[PDB]
Amino acid sequence: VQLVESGGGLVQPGGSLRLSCAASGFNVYSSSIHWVRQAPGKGLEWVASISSYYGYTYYADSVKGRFTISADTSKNTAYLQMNSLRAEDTAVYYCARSRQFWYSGLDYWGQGTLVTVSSASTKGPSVFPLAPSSKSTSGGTAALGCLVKDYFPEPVTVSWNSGALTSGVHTFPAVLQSSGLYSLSSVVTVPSSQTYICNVNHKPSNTKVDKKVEPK
Amino acid sequence: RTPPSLGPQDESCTTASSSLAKD
Amino acid sequence: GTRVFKKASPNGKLTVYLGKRDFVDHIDLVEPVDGVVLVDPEYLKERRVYVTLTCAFRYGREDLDVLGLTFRKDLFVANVQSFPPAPEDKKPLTRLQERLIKKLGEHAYPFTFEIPPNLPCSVTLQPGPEDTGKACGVDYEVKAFCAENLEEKIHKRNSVRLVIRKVQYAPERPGPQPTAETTRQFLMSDKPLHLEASLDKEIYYHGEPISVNVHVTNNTNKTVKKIKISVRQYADICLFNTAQYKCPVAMEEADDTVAPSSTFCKVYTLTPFLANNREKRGLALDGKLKHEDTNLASSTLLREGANREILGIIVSYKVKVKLVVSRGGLLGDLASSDVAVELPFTLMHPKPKEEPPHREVPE
Amino acid sequence: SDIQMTQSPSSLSASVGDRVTITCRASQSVSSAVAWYQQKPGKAPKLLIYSASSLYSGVPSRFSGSRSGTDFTLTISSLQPEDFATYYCQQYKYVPVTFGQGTKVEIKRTVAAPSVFIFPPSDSQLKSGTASVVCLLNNFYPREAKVQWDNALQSGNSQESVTEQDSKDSTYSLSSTLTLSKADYEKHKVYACEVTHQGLSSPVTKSFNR
Repeated sequence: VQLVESGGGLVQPGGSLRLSCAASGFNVYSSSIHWVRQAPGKGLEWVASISSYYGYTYYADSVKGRFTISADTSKNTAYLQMNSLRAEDTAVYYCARSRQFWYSGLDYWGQGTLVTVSSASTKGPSVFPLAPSSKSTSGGTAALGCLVKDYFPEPVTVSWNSGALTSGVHTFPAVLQSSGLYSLSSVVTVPSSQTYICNVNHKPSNTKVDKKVEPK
Repeated sequence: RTPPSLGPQDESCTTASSSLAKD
Repeated sequence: GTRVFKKASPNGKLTVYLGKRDFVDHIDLVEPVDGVVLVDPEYLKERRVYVTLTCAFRYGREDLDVLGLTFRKDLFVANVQSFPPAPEDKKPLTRLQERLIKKLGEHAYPFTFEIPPNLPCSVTLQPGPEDTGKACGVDYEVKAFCAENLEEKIHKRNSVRLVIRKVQYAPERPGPQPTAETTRQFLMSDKPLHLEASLDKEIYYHGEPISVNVHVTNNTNKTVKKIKISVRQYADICLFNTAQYKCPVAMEEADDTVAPSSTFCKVYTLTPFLANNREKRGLALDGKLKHEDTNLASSTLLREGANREILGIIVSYKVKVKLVVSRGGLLGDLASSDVAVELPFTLMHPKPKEEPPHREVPE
Repeated sequence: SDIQMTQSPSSLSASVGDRVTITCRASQSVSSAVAWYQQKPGKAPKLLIYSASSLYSGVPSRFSGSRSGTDFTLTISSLQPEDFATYYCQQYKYVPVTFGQGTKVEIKRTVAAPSVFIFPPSDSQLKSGTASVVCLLNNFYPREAKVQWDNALQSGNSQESVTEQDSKDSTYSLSSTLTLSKADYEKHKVYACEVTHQGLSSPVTKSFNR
């Protein structure tokens, strides 16, 4: 059984977006459906609930007048219409299923979809290397990496050797500068050997930047 | 005579719970 | 097993304790109603405390313009003198009662009620907007009051009233698969119009879709212009006389057509739910504790036996499939050529693990 | 008048096999409508306990909940590797349902030594107009640390970024990227970083001169 969410992206402040959550494998008139929002590193906020059996919808006070939850029970999907979007409303929006008779916690969650709200411009990343030296080596192991800087809005996957480096690798949680852009770092241990480039598939700008780490 | 009743039941909870120790 | 329910009389002089508010009617044994009543002699002055359990029918009078006004005709009343304990009576306690008096001391007196089977289950009839009083239907209530004798008028402040529910859940083993067929022969052919239908299973849960396999074989001159599938709530009601209604709670009207000398097979899926049935005042619903929403009433399970015309509201469900047959023929449209069949099924909640709440997530 | 579900402690460290208790207090009575959820980072929350003491179908029997009035506790009896995550309580008696802040449940490890490296900024970058020097801390435990970057002082420019606990060896890793404008990078080429950890009280500063 699956809750699979859709329709998350970047939009400017005061704009609008609609999230779709295609359920699969249970009966919408015996399950009430919810939207739960996770600000990055800040925990869980319930935003809205719909119950088709009874015809009722419920809203987080912080969200009345701007968000509308709705269901199309033939297509087996629920919708969250999001209007007048503050930067605050940035979060991962989870679709979550509950049991109509009777509510016993949220027993199934969707893998989430990312909603970003800012007056930025979807800059792609800039990729720079992190060349090893005597100062990057200890114990026969030397450490190399890539710096992925100044991108928008949300994700960057970063593989090494296109998938051929498994161990010793650390791709760090992104940080954001006062400039409003993200930056991110990814390192790896390939001791004293040779090694490959980093595959940096930034996804929103449709850019694949691949930079070979050349020591030193 | 069939006894009458008037007006709605109270919206606030009139019924509470208490603890009971397991044996 | 850590929490118990409690309610106090307004002057705090009486306090009823229970382990639960829903008591299950497994058709041969409905589980007993056991609790205690806590008498405070710092305010007690009344010389005797009784506990009565009542099963009652509640209705408004049709010809009255008095909103919120209802009446409560009794169907089953038990009486138990709880204070003081009358000898020529030694009953053992339940573990529930045992722990309660360990918690409260000898001022808590037990009361045990046995619901006889073949009594109606808690059922509420859907109010319309012209209904602002207590929910009509069949409700259970334990009452505790203090008075001198059972003749004496008792006082509201010296009493405490507590709504409970008698309920049933789905059986373990589903029935045989629901199947139905009819064969209609007209005047001058003898070649039949045959209707066969089936449900995918015998037991459904609330909110759950229902798939009806229809198979029609027209060997006649006539043509069916539409097929109508509907889930119907049957309610049998008996207080001083009997009443019956048949109310569709879900319905599909397909424009499928079956030509002469044709066959036809389609599956149809309906799903009963309350949201598109709010206008149907008097539609039966599962027992309301106070005023919260409840589902379309679950099927009543009876002990197979002679029709004892059970008091209360007896709920059942059937799918109906009707074919709407053209009226050419030598009889004009003076008579109907329609052909229909009905498929019974069972609509209930599954046996739970945790008891059901009073409200669900209140606002 | 929303219900605040104050979870405690904010974070706690323990090692495999131990018994652990997280607790959640409720601004007022929520009867027993409390749930407990496990969430491993980057993944959707998962349900453990509803109705305050009922194990969710599929959950290992090593999880238990219980209630004492407004105080609600989840406990794991025999901690295990599968069980290292964050944990939220939830009250669902009243709209809106409200979760707790979370309690981080990390592995207790034998202290490990931070392998510290420094990465001067690429020539492909100061061409672009800003500099970024990256101090790396690798495969170490416990995760608290302080990186101190004309070799006197600076602040307001660094931004650290840590990772989660590595699956197998329970070690953390950390990065600190001091940012600078190409203009400033060329004046006072006297910067380095100083690392302060349990695994060594004697700091190990790697340095670069430019």
